[PDB]
Amino acid sequence: GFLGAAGSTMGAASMTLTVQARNLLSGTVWGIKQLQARVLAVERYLRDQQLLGIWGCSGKLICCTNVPWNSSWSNRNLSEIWDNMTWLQWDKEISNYTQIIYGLLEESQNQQEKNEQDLLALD
Amino acid sequence: GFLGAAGSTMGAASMTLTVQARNLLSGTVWGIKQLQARVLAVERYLRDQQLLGIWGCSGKLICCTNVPWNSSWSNRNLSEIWDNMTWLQWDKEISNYTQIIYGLLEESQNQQEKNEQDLLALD
Amino acid sequence: GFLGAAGSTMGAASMTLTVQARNLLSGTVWGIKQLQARVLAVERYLRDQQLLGIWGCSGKLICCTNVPWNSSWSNRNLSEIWDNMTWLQWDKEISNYTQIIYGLLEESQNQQEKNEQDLLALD
Amino acid sequence: LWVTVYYGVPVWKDAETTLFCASDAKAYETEKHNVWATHACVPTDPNPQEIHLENVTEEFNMWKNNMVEQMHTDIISLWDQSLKPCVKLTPLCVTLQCTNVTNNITDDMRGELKNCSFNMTTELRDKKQKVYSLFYRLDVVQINSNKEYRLINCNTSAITQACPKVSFEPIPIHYCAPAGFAILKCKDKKFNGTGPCPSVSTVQCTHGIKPVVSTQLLLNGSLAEEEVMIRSENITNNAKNILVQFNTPVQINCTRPNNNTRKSIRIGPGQAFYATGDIIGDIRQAHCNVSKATWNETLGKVVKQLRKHFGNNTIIRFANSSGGDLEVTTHSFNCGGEFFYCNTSGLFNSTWISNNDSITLPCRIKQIINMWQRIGQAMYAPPIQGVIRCVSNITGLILTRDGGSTNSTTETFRPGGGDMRDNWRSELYKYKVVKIEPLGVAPTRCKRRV
Amino acid sequence: LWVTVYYGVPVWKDAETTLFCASDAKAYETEKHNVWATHACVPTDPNPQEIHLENVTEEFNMWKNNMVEQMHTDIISLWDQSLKPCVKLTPLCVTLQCTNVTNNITDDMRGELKNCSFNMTTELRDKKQKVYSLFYRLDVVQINSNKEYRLINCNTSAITQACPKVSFEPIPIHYCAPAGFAILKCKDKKFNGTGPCPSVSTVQCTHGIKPVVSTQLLLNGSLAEEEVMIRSENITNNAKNILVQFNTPVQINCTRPNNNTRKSIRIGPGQAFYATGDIIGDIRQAHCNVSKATWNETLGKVVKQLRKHFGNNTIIRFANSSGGDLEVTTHSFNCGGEFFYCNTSGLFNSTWISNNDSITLPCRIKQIINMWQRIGQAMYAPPIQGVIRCVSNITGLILTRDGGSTNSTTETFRPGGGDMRDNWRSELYKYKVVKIEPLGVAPTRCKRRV
Amino acid sequence: LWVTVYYGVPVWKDAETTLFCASDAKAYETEKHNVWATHACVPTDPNPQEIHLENVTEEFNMWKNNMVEQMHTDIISLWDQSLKPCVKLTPLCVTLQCTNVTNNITDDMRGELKNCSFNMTTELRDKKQKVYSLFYRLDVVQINSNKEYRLINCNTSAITQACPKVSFEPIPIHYCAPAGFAILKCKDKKFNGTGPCPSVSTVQCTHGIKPVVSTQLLLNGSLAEEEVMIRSENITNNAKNILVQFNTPVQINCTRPNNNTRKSIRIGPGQAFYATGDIIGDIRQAHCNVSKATWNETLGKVVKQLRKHFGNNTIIRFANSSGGDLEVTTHSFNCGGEFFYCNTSGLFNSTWISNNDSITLPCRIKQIINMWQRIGQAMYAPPIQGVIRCVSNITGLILTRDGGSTNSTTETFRPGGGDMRDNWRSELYKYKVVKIEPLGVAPTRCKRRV
Ligand SMILES: *[C@@H]1O[C@H](CO)[C@@H](O[C@@H]2O[C@H](CO)[C@@H](O[C@@H]3O[C@H](CO[C@H]4O[C@H](CO)[C@@H](O)[C@H](O)[C@@H]4O)[C@@H](O)[C@H](O[C@H]4O[C@H](CO)[C@@H](O)[C@H](O)[C@@H]4O[C@H]4O[C@H](CO)[C@@H](O)[C@H](O)[C@@H]4O)[C@@H]3O)[C@H](O)[C@H]2NC(C)=O)[C@H](O)[C@H]1NC(C)=O
Ligand SMILES: *[C@@H]1O[C@H](CO)[C@@H](O[C@@H]2O[C@H](CO)[C@@H](O[C@@H]3O[C@H](CO[C@H]4O[C@H](CO)[C@@H](O)[C@H](O)[C@@H]4O)[C@@H](O)[C@H](O[C@H]4O[C@H](CO)[C@@H](O)[C@H](O)[C@@H]4O[C@H]4O[C@H](CO)[C@@H](O)[C@H](O)[C@@H]4O)[C@@H]3O)[C@H](O)[C@H]2NC(C)=O)[C@H](O)[C@H]1NC(C)=O
Ligand SMILES: *[C@@H]1O[C@H](CO)[C@@H](O[C@@H]2O[C@H](CO)[C@@H](O[C@@H]3O[C@H](CO[C@H]4O[C@H](CO)[C@@H](O)[C@H](O)[C@@H]4O)[C@@H](O)[C@H](O[C@H]4O[C@H](CO)[C@@H](O)[C@H](O)[C@@H]4O[C@H]4O[C@H](CO)[C@@H](O)[C@H](O)[C@@H]4O)[C@@H]3O)[C@H](O)[C@H]2NC(C)=O)[C@H](O)[C@H]1NC(C)=O
Ligand SMILES: *[C@@H]1O[C@H](CO)[C@@H](O[C@@H]2O[C@H](CO)[C@@H](O)[C@H](O)[C@H]2NC(C)=O)[C@H](O)[C@H]1NC(C)=O
Ligand SMILES: *[C@@H]1O[C@H](CO)[C@@H](O[C@@H]2O[C@H](CO)[C@@H](O)[C@H](O)[C@H]2NC(C)=O)[C@H](O)[C@H]1NC(C)=O
Ligand SMILES: *[C@@H]1O[C@H](CO)[C@@H](O[C@@H]2O[C@H](CO)[C@@H](O)[C@H](O)[C@H]2NC(C)=O)[C@H](O)[C@H]1NC(C)=O
Ligand SMILES: *[C@@H]1O[C@H](CO)[C@@H](O)[C@H](O)[C@H]1NC(C)=O
Ligand SMILES: *[C@@H]1O[C@H](CO)[C@@H](O)[C@H](O)[C@H]1NC(C)=O
Repeated sequence: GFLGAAGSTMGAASMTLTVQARNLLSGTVWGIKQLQARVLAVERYLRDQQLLGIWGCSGKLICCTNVPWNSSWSNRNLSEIWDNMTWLQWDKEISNYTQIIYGLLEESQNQQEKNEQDLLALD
Repeated sequence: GFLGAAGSTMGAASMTLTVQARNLLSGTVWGIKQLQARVLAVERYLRDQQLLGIWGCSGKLICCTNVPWNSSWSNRNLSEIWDNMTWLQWDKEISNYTQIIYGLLEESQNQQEKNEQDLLALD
Repeated sequence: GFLGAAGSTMGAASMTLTVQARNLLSGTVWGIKQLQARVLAVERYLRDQQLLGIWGCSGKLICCTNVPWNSSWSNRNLSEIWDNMTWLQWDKEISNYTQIIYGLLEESQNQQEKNEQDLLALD
Repeated sequence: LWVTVYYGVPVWKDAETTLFCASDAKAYETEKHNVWATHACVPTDPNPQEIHLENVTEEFNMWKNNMVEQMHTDIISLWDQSLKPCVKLTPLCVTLQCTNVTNNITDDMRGELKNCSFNMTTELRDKKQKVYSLFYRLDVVQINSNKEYRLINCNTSAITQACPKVSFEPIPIHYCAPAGFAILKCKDKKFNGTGPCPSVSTVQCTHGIKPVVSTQLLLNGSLAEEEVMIRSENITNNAKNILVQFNTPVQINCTRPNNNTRKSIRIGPGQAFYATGDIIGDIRQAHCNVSKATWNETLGKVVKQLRKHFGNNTIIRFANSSGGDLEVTTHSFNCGGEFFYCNTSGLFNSTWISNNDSITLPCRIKQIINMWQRIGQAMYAPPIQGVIRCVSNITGLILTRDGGSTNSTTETFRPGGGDMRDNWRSELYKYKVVKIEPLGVAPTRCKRRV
Repeated sequence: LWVTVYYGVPVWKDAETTLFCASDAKAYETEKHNVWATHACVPTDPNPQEIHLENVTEEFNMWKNNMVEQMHTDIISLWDQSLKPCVKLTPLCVTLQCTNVTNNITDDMRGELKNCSFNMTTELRDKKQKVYSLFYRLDVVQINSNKEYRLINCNTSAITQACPKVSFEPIPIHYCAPAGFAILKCKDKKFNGTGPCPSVSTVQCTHGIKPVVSTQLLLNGSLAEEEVMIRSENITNNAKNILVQFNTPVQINCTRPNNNTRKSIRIGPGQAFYATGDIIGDIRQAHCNVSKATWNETLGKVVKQLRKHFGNNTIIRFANSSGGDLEVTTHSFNCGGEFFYCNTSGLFNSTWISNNDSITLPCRIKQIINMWQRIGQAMYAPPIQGVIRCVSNITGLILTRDGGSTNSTTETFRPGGGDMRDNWRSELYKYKVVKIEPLGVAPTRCKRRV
Repeated sequence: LWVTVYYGVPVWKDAETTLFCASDAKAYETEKHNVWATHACVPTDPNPQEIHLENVTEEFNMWKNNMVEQMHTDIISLWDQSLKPCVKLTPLCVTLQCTNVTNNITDDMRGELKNCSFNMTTELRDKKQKVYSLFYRLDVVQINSNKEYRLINCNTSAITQACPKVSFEPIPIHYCAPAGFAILKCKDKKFNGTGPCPSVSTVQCTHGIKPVVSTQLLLNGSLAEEEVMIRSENITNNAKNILVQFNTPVQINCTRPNNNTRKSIRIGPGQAFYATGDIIGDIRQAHCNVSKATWNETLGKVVKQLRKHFGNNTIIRFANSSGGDLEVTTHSFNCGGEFFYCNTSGLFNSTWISNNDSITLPCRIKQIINMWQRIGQAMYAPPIQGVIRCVSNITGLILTRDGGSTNSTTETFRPGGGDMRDNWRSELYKYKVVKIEPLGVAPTRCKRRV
């Protein structure tokens, strides 16, 4: 269900990716209460949708990138993350590099990628 | 024009796909009247955009899927649908399976698909 | 920065494509002042996002098309545009054909394209 | 076969939603400090699109059309919100020292006015103001030395004056659907307002509808094409209203044949009450004229149509109102900002089996009114000096039918109304709101890749 | 390894946001012209989802939960916006010619009412109205020939009457998070409201919470599971309130044993003041009953729990209020639209070392109140004729502890409260709002193409 | 070549839109129950970004800049919405029994105050209150036994008092564009406000602008860089205002050399009128000081600049106001919550061909004002006891030019103003709003696939 795998491992929590993006939308004062909330609800959806878009993905759920993992980012092995760890605990670590990693995606990639495609599309 | 082929056949109504998605956006009380309406107008756009996204399409207009057609879904032949029928009359039939078919798209496909791509992308 | 290359050449201004789409979102009366503004802010984002979508792109930044350039559109050579000109000065020219060119993208292409793909996907 | 999703498919279904309004570019230019409501609305489309939906049949129900209800609630709110920053007359409830019109020679309509002198507040909380005004009988009621009087609302509600800046003058209003929604418009000539339409269109906005508030007679509305048309919720239910739409308009000429005086009485600070000064002219009861021959041509055409519902050769009777509140026993409407109440006995008094000057209605003017059966906001309309004349098109009727049947033998019809929702229906009958759902999923021989 | 973005990951963190309300389908059907607020809210979910978050532990803090604050501000606004279109009693500040109850035989509660005759405005600004009403001592204050009196708010604020249409009757209200946000719900049986929860769930809406306004005793709330539970912000801080939640409910039976009269006094135009007519019955002080044995079972269970915090074998003392505003020195609540103020000395007067009829509280009724420490909107509740009785469940307490320690020797407890925020906390303790951020980025052996 | 769409291209064009405000973090901490408006605004950006637009030239027009209009309408609304929950003084229109200042020795400014005794309402609708206050001549007007007086607004509008909680004290306000829009900022040192800017920037917010309301002299504004700068809509149109911006600020020292008394008069229930008690001090006309030498240095620099527009060697004359409403014939402003009206004859009285103590302005204080040419909301500012002193920077002027030419011979200048829109322009001159359109389509040798 909603936040079903929230406590499961990150590799297991990859199954509930469909549930989180699904319920992320849901379709005289005291009526404006819900208005201003559901306005922000849209804005929160589009923030991530734009980030997802301006990066190497723009398709939802999963995408890969050409950014190499900086191993000072608190490195653990592939079995020490997906099958040893939960996403919330994971967000409790890379929180510092979150703003840092995001930048490498939008500029260092898609601006590089789609311009790399410009000079190779001319023929 | 707007709802031009609404009365034509489903195969013919596939031509007016461009007109429907186009005009689907259009760009002190009594001003909030239009506000709350045009807020919902956005929300209605994003509901379908998200469904379209979380399914095997995310590109607009047309997409295919790997879900086989359950022939108890009120089966008719390909000439008995596209060239014999109108979309409204068609929506007057599968209305029951609408909520049912939609589910097979988001979970049984993209969660299956993009995870099927995960283990084949590692090499 | 924001509108950094706004004065540079169109070929140079292609580098700041990432900055413009980024800051295009940013995340009792006198509170509704910001509300109605940020509502329209969403609507302005989705207008272009839909146009971008219904055309041959739907991925952001750059896309190409199968529409041939009508040379009465105020033709200049490829060195007389990208490396000789600024985008604002460029928008000061094709402003007439803007509404005209946009139409060839949504209908004459994607409605043609994705239907051309329909009859070739059946096998 | 495989499921295939299609975006932007022509799918819709009946729905109710919140609409928006349009009112030209011309209705804003009128200004005069926001006449009616048009201050926040957006412009009407110069080139409104009406698109015929080829080979489309759709069911409509004019009696269960939420557009009607939305308009009703809007105009209520509009009235409510336009009278609030205006002058508030609550101190105007004061013992009224009042006599009959002094008259002269001789007697025709006697007590239509009073001379009412009252102690009133000035700008200041100290010294009173002993001054007077003119008032109609419908405005003022006696309660028991000369006779003693008070305002007719004083035991009912709260009075506050229409601001002289704004103006009650219908303008055309279009109602429009937001994105994702559409208005369907039935174009068949003969249509009773309920059932399947063969020529259906979609529009962004309705036609321009003047929110004309009136009873018994529908004024300045749309006429039915080629033939007078009858619309009713249940023809055998004597409790249900019957709406009539004409083919040919009937001119109606009304006048207030009294030049008047605007006497500004200062009940400050800042609040200015406009009193009725005197009468410049002979003392004349207003009246409305209809062409007898024209009215008779209309009645001939209306009766024949009614027999198709009530059966082939029956007696059709027209009679006056059965009783009830003043709002429903007269033809009420407004002219030059003034409220007319007209006796329609001369209009509804005829018997038609299957096989020429002026009709004058003895109208009466009331100044204090509270429509829409609201109790607790009273409104006062200040006198508009000068000769008041207006000319309108009678374009429809609101009628009722007697219940004592006579069920296959004869039918009797009387003017009726009172529920203003019926007025809106007569214009909105051809419209309904639907929501769009651009998704649809369909089988075909296409499948996606691995 | 390469960075990989994942959309819709179960990530959240504490956040404060604007919530929305739900109130069944049944709470709208009640109608009576919008009882409480439910006019704009959306419906409660028929099948609310509560999802256990497997293997999830989350920290909660009931004392720093913005849901509590939002509810508080909402009900303030609600009260504020529901009394504005209603009758405004500002002219009711008038010299009150007032005597004691005439009484008869003999003396029990004497001055609980007055007979107050006052000059008052009619519909009109001319002739006065010399008429009277009944008023409680808590309503009216003397200021210095018979004694002279005035309303107790007249030097404080502005009076305006509760509209007889609406009704102060708590209904269950659910609070819900918008999209992108979620409510987490702690399900551990023994939970003090602050710390890590082992059984956490997520819900769209809270349970239905009746916004019962009361002091000293919590009524009709949720009870703690298996055992009486104690919640306090700082047990060693004598300035901090202590919230108690019971396991077993205690029935409380209250009555206003006086049939009354609704005497409608017209202070127009349109404004109708409902006066208190007379007493039909014997003149009886209201009262609330609790079962002595039941109350005693409760006190036995409450004391034992307190010793776990204050240590093993110490004396626990219950005593009455220390003083302060009337709102905090009595148990205040409402019944049948009427405001009760009850002496709780009989409830809080016992000493418990470590090892049967009715309790009657001498309540008093006030009609003029201004809660939430607001100064400048006064409210008047009109009399509700008839026998007024109510039965509630005492489900919790708001207590304070003396500061003169006696720190390891004995403890003394007194009823307290006054900050209504503490009432909301007792139901919302198990909820907190968090925001969702469906992005997350992770290393793996996948890289994209050229 | 083939069409290629590019998203996020640096395209913009002039547009008008709805802006939002920012006001630091410090302007909220001020509190005092929401001083000015800052209660709903968002915080200013700590690190505002101003980005130079390299090699960009843009046309600006400070006279047709909708930012100015939006600010104007906002501050109007602000004033309107901040005086509504406050005390309403409508009963204060009462016959005023009023004498001159008794004076003593001898005569300097005589009738600047009155002693006004009036019958007033208490908390109650019965017994009056015979009490008094002090009032300025500008506040009160006579109408024809000692002389009889009334408030100057009583025939104009409705009075209601500024709530003593809030405070009219400009704070810096930034104006900001929402997403999809941007503010362009011209940075050229010499710029008249209309034409092409060579150093253009984009910002999220304007600089912090104090909404200082004043006439004739601009106070605490921005100064022009290196040189005094002149800005006018049409230099040859004698009907157009001329805005002057200084390079060097001029200190202005004002004082109300009277200790005062706040006498709280209760006009209840709940409404408390603050009367003016008495004078503690000698009876002294307020005054504003400017340094003669400093003022003279300024005038020297201002005149030379004017000759570049009016031609090389002409006579420049400064003279006092030509007449008109009090708002434009004095330098008006506020200090310590009090409204000063200052005679500027001593400031504008000089003749400058091409080749030291204090200036004292005989100010007058009015308490009742209604700015923005609004008729129907009056406002009363209560006395602020104590010595009132303030010091401001004169940073600009609003001037007019005589039409009787003398067209190439000489020019005469007088202080002017009255349209407060001109005040906002002097700060906003370097800003304009534009909308962004991230689409653009361009030819290249790239085409897509089949
Ligand atoms: C069904 O439809 C018909 C026609 O569509 C409609 O008839 C109209 O009646 C209204 C009155 O109810 C008329 O409106 C008034 O007309 C007079 C006369 O207008 C003449 O001049 C204009 C040129 O301006 C000509 O085009 C026209 O043909 C006439 O020769 C005007 O004087 C009235 O103006 C006043 O009212 C306005 C709106 O209320 C105000 O904005 C305006 O300021 C005026 O108010 C003030 O005027 C004075 C200041 O000078 C002041 O002293 C007064 O005290 C007052 O406060 C008004 O426009 C309208 O013209 C008629 N239509 C036509 C085509 O002539 C029926 O009424 C309608 N049926 C129903 C039931 O409504
Ligand atoms: C803790 O929780 C308990 C129970 O959950 C609660 O007890 C409830 O007390 C309230 C009073 O405060 C009761 O509400 C009133 O009940 C009487 C009697 O109801 C009988 O009839 C119904 C059938 O309709 C039976 O189901 C029921 O069991 C009883 O036998 C009603 O007469 C009252 O109606 C009036 O108030 C309504 C709301 O305020 C109005 O909508 C309604 O129109 C009535 O108002 C008017 O009525 C007359 C018109 O006929 C008019 O003349 C009057 O002047 C008046 O203006 C009201 O519903 C409620 O029933 C009790 N609960 C139960 C289960 O019986 C405790 O109060 C609560 N604790 C606290 C502190 O609140
Ligand atoms: C152009 O710009 C200049 C400077 O930028 C500006 O000068 C300022 O004038 C205003 C008055 O209009 C001054 O504001 C008042 O200042 C006094 C004195 O402040 C002293 O103390 C502070 C420490 O707190 C020192 O930092 C400062 O330097 C002074 O030594 C204050 O006493 C005033 O407080 C009252 O007003 C506040 C806002 O209105 C209220 O929030 C506050 O509660 C006070 O109100 C009440 O106070 C009493 C309660 O104790 C009560 O009894 C009173 O009746 C009253 O109701 C106020 O802050 C400001 O300080 C000056 N600026 C500087 C730097 O000193 C010019 O005015 C400006 N030009 C124009 C035209 O505006
Ligand atoms: C409405 O009809 C009445 C009656 O037909 C008209 O009254 C006439 O008025 C004129 C002059 O005012 C008199 O000379 C006639 O004697 C009246 N009666 C008749 C029968 O003509 C009235 O003028 C008409 N009003 C309008 C506006 O046409
Ligand atoms: C609450 O308790 C009091 C006291 O126990 C009850 O008062 C009794 O009332 C009856 C009839 O009204 C009398 O006959 C008794 O003498 C009273 N006292 C006792 C001790 O019974 C009162 O009735 C109770 N109220 C309710 C609603 O139960
Ligand atoms: C503003 O200027 C006037 C006049 O220059 C000053 O008035 C002086 O006040 C002092 C004491 O108040 C007297 O001793 C002087 O005789 C006055 N006149 C002169 C010429 O000095 C006034 O003090 C100044 N105000 C401020 C705040 O500086
Ligand atoms: C609780 O109160 C005590 C003193 O009563 C104080 O020392 C302590 O810091 C407070 N907070 C705690 C214990 O978290
Ligand atoms: C300025 O005013 C002059 C006359 O004073 C007029 O001729 C001219 O058109 C106006 N506008 C300009 C110069 O732009």
